[PDB]
Amino acid sequence: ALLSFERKYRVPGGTLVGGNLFDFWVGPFYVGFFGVATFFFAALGIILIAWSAVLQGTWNPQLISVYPPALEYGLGGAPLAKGGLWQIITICATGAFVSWALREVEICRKLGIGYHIPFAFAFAILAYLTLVLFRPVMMGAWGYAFPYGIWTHLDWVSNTGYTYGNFHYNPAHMIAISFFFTNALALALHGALVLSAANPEKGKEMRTPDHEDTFFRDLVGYSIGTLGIHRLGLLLSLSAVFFSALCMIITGTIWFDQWVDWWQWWVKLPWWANIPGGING
Amino acid sequence: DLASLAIYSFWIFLAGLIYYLQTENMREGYPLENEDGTPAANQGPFPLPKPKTFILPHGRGTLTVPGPESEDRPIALARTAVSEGFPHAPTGDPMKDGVGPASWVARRDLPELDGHGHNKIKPMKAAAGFHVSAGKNPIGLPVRGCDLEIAGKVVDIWVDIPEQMARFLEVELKDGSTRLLPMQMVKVQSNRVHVNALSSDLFAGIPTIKSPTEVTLLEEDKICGYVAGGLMYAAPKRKS
Amino acid sequence: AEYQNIFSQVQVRGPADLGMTEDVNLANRSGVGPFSTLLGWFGNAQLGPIYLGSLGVLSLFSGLMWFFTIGIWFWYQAGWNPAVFLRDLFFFSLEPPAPEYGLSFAAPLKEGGLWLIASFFMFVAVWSWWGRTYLRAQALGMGKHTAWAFLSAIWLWMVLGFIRPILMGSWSEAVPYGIFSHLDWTNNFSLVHGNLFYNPFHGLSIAFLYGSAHLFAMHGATILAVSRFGGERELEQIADRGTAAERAALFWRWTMGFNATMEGIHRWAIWMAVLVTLTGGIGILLSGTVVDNWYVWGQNHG
Ligand code: 2GO
Ligand code: 2GO
Ligand code: 2GO
Ligand code: 2GO
Ligand SMILES: COC(C)(C)C/C=C/C(C)=C/C=C/C(C)=C/C=C/C(C)=C/C=C\C=C(C)\C=C\C=C(/C)CC/C=C(\C)CCC=C(C)C
Ligand SMILES: CCCCCCCCCCCC[N+](C)(C)[O-]
Ligand SMILES: CCCCCCCCCCCC[N+](C)(C)[O-]
Ligand SMILES: CCCCCCCCCCCC[N+](C)(C)[O-]
Ligand SMILES: [Fe+3]
Repeated sequence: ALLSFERKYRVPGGTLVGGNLFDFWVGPFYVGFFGVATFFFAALGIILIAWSAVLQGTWNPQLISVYPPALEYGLGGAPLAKGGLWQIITICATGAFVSWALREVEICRKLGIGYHIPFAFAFAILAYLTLVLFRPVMMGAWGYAFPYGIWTHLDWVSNTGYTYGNFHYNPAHMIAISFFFTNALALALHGALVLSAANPEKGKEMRTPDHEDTFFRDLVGYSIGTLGIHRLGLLLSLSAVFFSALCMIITGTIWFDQWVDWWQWWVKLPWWANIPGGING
Repeated sequence: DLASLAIYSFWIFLAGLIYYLQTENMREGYPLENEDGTPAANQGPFPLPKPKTFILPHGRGTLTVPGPESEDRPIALARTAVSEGFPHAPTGDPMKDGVGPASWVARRDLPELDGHGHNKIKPMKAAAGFHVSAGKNPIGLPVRGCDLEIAGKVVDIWVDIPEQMARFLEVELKDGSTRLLPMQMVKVQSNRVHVNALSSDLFAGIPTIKSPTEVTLLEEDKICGYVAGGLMYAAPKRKS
Repeated sequence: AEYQNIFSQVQVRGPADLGMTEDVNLANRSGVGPFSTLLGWFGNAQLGPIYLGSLGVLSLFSGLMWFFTIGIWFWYQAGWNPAVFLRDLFFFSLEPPAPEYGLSFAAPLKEGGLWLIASFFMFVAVWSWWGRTYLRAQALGMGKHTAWAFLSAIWLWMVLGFIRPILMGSWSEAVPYGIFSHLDWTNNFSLVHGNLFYNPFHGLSIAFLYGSAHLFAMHGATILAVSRFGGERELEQIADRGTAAERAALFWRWTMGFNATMEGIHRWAIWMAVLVTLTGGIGILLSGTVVDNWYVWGQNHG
C-alpha cells in the first residue's frame, strides 16, 4: 500500500549491487541487495541472542545478556557460551548496520536526494565500533567492550566510568555533553518556532519565515535562518557523537589514570603554579 | 507508592502522545492506496485525525487537512509485474514526463510571497540593492554539464529576499533563452560553474518559467525535479 | 565530488532587514548590528536588531547581577589575585548554606547568604526572560510553543535549585555555582541516591536526550538532502506540499516503514526535546523526597 503520492517515485533504478534483482518493495519497505543483507545479519544475530538466552538459561528481557570474552582471551576467539556468541553477534550487528546504511544510499539514489542521512547514520555506527572494536582492540581484549543486555550494559557504563574516578572530568566528555545538551535545546527551539509560525493565535494567518527570523532577533538579537538551523541540528548532533567516540577511544589508551588529575596540566603551568592563595596553594 | 504511580502515569501519557503524534503525521498522503489509486484495505491501527485548517496569508486561501488526495496530473508510468510491490517503468522519457527522481508535484502556480506580500524570490538585478557579499561571484561564468560540455553562461542569481540567500543561477543557453538551475546542484569553481546532474544537451529540456522576473512554486518543482532526475537518467552521458 | 550545502558557496546581502511589525512596539527595537560574513557561511550574516523593553532590561541586568555576584566571590577566593583567579577558575565555587540553616535566610554572606543572593538574581532573570519569550510571540501573533517548551527546561532548573531544596527542608540540598563543584554535586547526588541509573525517569531522560540527537540528525540531514527542491522552506511546504516534502516522507517510509509530515516532524521534535527535561525534573523531584535509594526501589520494581 502506497501513500497517495508514492507511485510516481517507485521507478526502477539506483541500486548499487544486483541491478534489478532485488529492486522492489515488501509493503512500504524498500528491499534491494542491502535490504536482504540486513535481514540476513539481523536474523542471524537475533537467533544467536535467543540462543545465548538458553545457554545462560532465561527468557526475560530484563535479564538476557550476552557477554564478551573474558580478558584472559585477549583478541582471540572464545567458545560460544563464553563470549563467542557475542563475538559473532557483534559481527552480525556491524553487518546489519552497514547494510542499513548502504540500503539508505540506494533509496537516496532512487529518490534523487543527497546522501546526508546515511552519512549521518555513519556517525552512530562509528560510535558503536569504538565501543566494541576500536577501543577493545587497542586495549588488547574483547572483554573491554560492553555486553548486550539492557540493565547489564548500564553496569558496564558505570564500572568503566568509575574506573577513572568521576568520568565527568574527561574533557572530550564535557564537550560531547555540551553538544548533546545544545542539540536538545536547538531541537526544542526549532520545533517550537516552525510550529508557532504554522499554528498562530486563533483566527490569525500562518506566519512566515520573516516572522521566524523576526522572533529570534527580537528575543536574542540573532536568527540563524531556516537553512542554518538544519545545518546546526546536524552539526550539533554529529559533533556530540564524534566527541563521544573520541572521549572513549582515548580512555584506557592515551590516558588511563584518574581523569580529574589530568587537569593539573593547567594548574601547574609555571607562570602561576606557586603563587600562594586560591584553591590550589 | 508515589514513584510507581508517577511512572505508570507517565507511560499512559506517553502512549497517548504517540497516538496524537502519529495521527498528526497522517494529514498528508493518507488514506493509503493500492497501485491503481483505490483505497487500500489495510490502513493499519491509526485512524485519520479530525481535520485542521490553516489560513494562508495574502488571500491565498486556506489548506485543510486531512483532505481528498489526488496527484492532479498525468503520471507516465506502467506496472512491470502482475503483483503489488514492483517498480513502475516509465512509459515515455521520464525526465520530460516528470517521473521517478525527475518528479514534480502540482503545487500552486504562484510564487511564494514574503511577509510583506512581495515575491520571495527575484533575480538579483531586480532586487534592490542586493549584491554578492562574499565568495566567488558566479555571474558571467560558463556553465559545464557532466559530459564536460559548456551548456551556457550565468547571467544572474535569483535570490531569496527575506532570507538573503541565493537560490538559483539563471543561465543563458546557446539559443538566448535562460533557465534556472537550483543553487544546490551547481558547484561554483574559479573559472566555471559545474553541474554534475545534467549533460549539456539536457539543459534546453529544463522546464521554463512563464514570466521572466518571477517563479511559481509549481515551476520550482518542475525545475528542481528535472535537474535532480538528471543524476539517474543522464548516467549514460556522465563521465566523471 | 558533489556540493553538500553544509556551508554556502556565495553569500548575498541586501538592505538591513528590520523585520515584521505586527503588534510590536517598534520604539523598543534597536537598529541593526553588524553583518558577519563568517556566520554567513553557515547561517544568516545579519546581527540584530534586538528588542529591549522593561522585562528585557530587568533580565539582562538581573543576569549580570547573578553573574558578577559569583565572580566577586571568585576573586575574593583568589585573594584578589589575577593569576590565581585564572589558574583556579574551574575550582572556585559559591556554595549554598549549610544544612543547620535549613530554609532560613539567616546564614552569613560568606557562608551561604551570598548564594541566596545570586540564586535570587537568577530566579528573577530566568522567569523574566520566560515572560519575554511569551510576549515576543504574542506581539508577532505567533503561537506560544517556544514559551511552553522553555517552560520544560525551567521545570528541571526549578526542581534542582528551589522546589526540591524546599521539600527536603534545606537550601544545602541545592546546587553550587562553580564549574567543577557542580559536576561533583552531580556525581555525589547519584551516589547518595543509590545510582541514578535505576531511576526510571533518569533512563527516560537519557532516551529522549539520545533521541533528540538521533532525531535532529535525521531531520537536519533530511531537510539538507531535499534542500535541492526547496525543503528548508518548511512553512510553505506545509501549506502546499512539494516534491521536497514527498521525497523526504518516502525516504523514511521505504527505510523504516513509516514516516512524517513536514509539520508533524516538528511535533515529534518539540516533544522528544521537551521530554528530556520533563522526565528529568520528575526523576530528581522524587529523589530524596519519596525515594532515598533507586536501586532499592528498583528491587521492589516499585
Ligand atoms: C527543553 C530542554 C532544553 C534543555 C536541553 C536546555 C538546556 C539548557 C542548558 C544546559 C544544557 O545546561 C543551558 C546552560 C541553557 C540555557 C538557556 N536556555 Zn535552555 N534548554 C532547553 C530548551 C530551551 C528553550 C525552548 C528555550 C531555552 C532558553 C534558554 C536560555 C535562558 C536565557 C536566560 O535565562 O537569560 C537571563 C540572563 C542573561 C541573558 C545574562 C546571563 C549572564 C551572561 C553569562 C553574561 C554574558 C553575556 C551578556 C548577556 C552580555 C551583555 C553585554 C552588555 C555590555 C550589554 C539560555 C540560553 C530560552 C532562549 O531564550 O533560547 C535561546 C528558550 O526560549 N532552552 N539551556
Ligand atoms: C551510548 C553509551 C552507552 C552505550 C554502550 C549504549 C549503547 C546502546 C546500544 C548500541 C550501541 O547498540 C543500544 C541499541 C542501546 C539501547 C539502549 N540503551 Zn544504551 N548505551 C549506553 C548508555 C546508556 C545509558 C546511560 C542508558 C542507556 C539506555 C538504553 C535504552 C534507551 C535508548 C534510546 O532511547 O536511544 C535513542 C534512540 C532512539 C530513541 C531510537 C530508538 C532506539 C530503540 C529504543 C532501540 C532498542 C534496542 C533493543 C532493546 C535492543 C534489541 C536488539 C535486537 C534484539 C532487536 C536502550 C535499551 C537507557 C536505559 O534506560 O537502559 C536501561 C539509559 O539510561 N544506554 N544502548
Ligand atoms: C549520529 C547521531 C545520532 C546518535 C545520537 C544516534 C543514537 C542512537 C542510539 C543510542 C542513543 O543508543 C540508538 C539505540 C539509535 C538507534 C537507531 N538509530 Zn540512531 N542516532 C543518531 C543518528 C541516526 C541517523 C542519521 C540514523 C539513525 C538510525 C537509527 C536506527 C538504526 C536501525 C538499524 O540500523 O537497523 C539495522 C539492524 C537491525 C534492524 C537489527 C540489528 C540486530 C543486531 C544484529 C543484534 C543486536 C545487537 C545490539 C548491539 C544489541 C544491543 C542491545 C543492548 C545495548 C540493550 C536505530 C533505530 C537510522 C534510522 O533508520 O532511523 C530510523 C538512521 O538513518 N541514527 N541511535
Ligand atoms: C555520576 C553522574 C550520574 C550518572 C549515573 C549519570 C550518567 C548519565 C549518562 C551516561 C552514563 O552516559 C547520561 C547520558 C546521563 C544523562 C542525563 N542525566 Zn545523568 N547521571 C548522573 C547523575 C545525574 C544527576 C544528578 C542529574 C542527571 C540528569 C541527567 C539528564 C539531564 C538532561 C538535561 O538536559 O539537563 C540540562 C538542562 C538543564 C539542567 C536545564 C537548565 C535550564 C535553565 C533554565 C537555563 C539557565 C541559563 C543560565 C541563566 C545561563 C545563561 C547563559 C548565557 C550565555 C545566555 C540527562 C538526560 C539530570 C536529570 O534530569 O536527572 C533525572 C540531573 O539532575 N544525572 N546521565
Ligand atoms: C572576570 O570577572 C568578572 C568579575 C568580570 C565576572 C566573572 C564572573 C565569573 C567567572 C562567573 C562564573 C560563574 C559560573 C562559573 C557559574 C556557574 C554556574 C553553574 C554551573 C550553575 C548550575 C546550576 C544552577 C542551578 C541549578 C540553579 C538553580 C537556581 C534556582 C532554581 C533559583 C533558586 C532561587 C533561590 C534559591 C532564591 C530564593 C529567594 C526567593 C526570593 C525566591
Ligand atoms: C539483548 C537485549 C534483550 C532484548 C529483549 C527483547 C526486546 C523486546 C522489547 C522489550 C520489552 C520488555 N517488556 C515490555 C516485556 O517488558
Ligand atoms: C549554539 C552554538 C553554540 C556552540 C557551542 C556548543 C557547545 C560546545 C562547548 C565546548 C566548546 C568546544 N569547541 C566546540 C570549541 O570545540
Ligand atoms: C517521542 C517518542 C520516542 C520514543 C523514545 C523512547 C523509548 C523508550 C526507552 C526505554 C527506557 C526504559 N526505562 C528503564 C527508562 O524506563
Ligand atoms: Fe525543520
